[PDB]
Amino acid sequence: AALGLRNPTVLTFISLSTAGKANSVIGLCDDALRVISKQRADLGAYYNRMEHAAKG
Amino acid sequence: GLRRAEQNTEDGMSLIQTAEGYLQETHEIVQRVRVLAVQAANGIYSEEDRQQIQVE
Repeated sequence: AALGLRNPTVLTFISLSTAGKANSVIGLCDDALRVISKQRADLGAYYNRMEHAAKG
Repeated sequence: GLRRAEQNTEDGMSLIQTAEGYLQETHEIVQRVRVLAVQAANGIYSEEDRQQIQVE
């Protein structure tokens, strides 16, 4: 739901049965990976944060 | 008193050494942001990347 692959309310997900929808999914994947990469950059900050806290 | 005076100078050495233990921690953090900065002055980064860098 938070990625954009499936509709959170309608409970249906993206189909690739046609060529036109595929190039629209390309943008979603860039957004979905943008969502994931941001969170991992968050956790990477958390992971680095503890080491600075732990060493002191 | 001189025996008492000796101990306080020893305790004072502890407190001084303690604070400098924290100052070491901050300098490691500040120099990390400093090196984090010079990578963000590069010209091949998209807006999401410099936004992700900012989070850390």
